[PDB]
Amino acid sequence: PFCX
Amino acid sequence: GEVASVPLTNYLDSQYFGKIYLGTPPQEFTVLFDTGSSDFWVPSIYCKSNACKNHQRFDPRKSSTFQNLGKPLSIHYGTGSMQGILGYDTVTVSNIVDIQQTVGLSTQEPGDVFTYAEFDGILGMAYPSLASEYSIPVFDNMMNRHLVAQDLFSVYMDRNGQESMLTLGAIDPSYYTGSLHWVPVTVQQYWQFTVDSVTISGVVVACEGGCQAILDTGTSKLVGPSSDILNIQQAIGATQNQYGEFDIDCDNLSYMPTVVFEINGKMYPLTPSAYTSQDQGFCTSGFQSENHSQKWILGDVFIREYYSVFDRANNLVGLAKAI
Repeated sequence: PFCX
Repeated sequence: GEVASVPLTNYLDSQYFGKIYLGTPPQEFTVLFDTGSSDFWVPSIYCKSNACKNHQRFDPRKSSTFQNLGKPLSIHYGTGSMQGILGYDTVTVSNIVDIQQTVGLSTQEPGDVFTYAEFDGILGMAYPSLASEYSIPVFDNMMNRHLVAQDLFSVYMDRNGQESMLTLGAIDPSYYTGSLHWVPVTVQQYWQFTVDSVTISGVVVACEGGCQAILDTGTSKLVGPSSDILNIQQAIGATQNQYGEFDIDCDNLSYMPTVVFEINGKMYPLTPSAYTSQDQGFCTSGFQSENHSQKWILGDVFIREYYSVFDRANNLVGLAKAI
């Protein structure tokens, strides 16, 4: 997972 | 005054990006629409990071409406980093042409976060207060220029044969079931709002007293503070992995609980199917803890379940059962  | 439909593309439920065009002639970019940031950047020809040569790079020279701002851009997400130069140009988001829009031109995107990313740049959708100096968030330029029917944008999300959708100026009721429940945004920076509590069979596992959460399309999971997410991973059935992580037994969904987010007196359950991502045999938790703690981030895991509407006009977040 990516966390903008 | 107009409305715009941005088809969102879904990569492995972790990235949602739509197409956008920058300058004249229009140059095409995919951009993740991120409600957890306020800067719009795209790779540009000044960037020689691997992430830049393997993605589409804007060429301001090829664009006549491009206007150099000169002011640097540098953004740190929780996952990723970009440095850029600020400029102006025409962004076409669908059928809404957003004239004289501040857009970051990436200069360096160190690390591999964007490198193996499906999309080129990010289009922040948070409040102006989160936007870099000199930079005006895209939806903000839209509202000031009154190019949106209403100062609202809505997000729907997920998979196969498939059609996620970002709508600007409007809400598409065909993307949700039931009624939209409006949660007031407490702190205008993030799409932050209060979550009354997190329950597992009426029992609060986390978020006791209330906690602050932000609706963030650019966050893939459901992030919460360490301790709380721990108590959730154990309350569900998860285990910690053997090369770091938390795993869920895929055959065990039926026996696992529903994690209900209470938001404004209304219940937002996340079934074991929603909070569990399967990789054909291997299921992991869609719950991610934050190295530190404090704010809960409701990512595409929650968003996939709940059609979210971000109302700038009234500083509301409308939540409804995704179709």
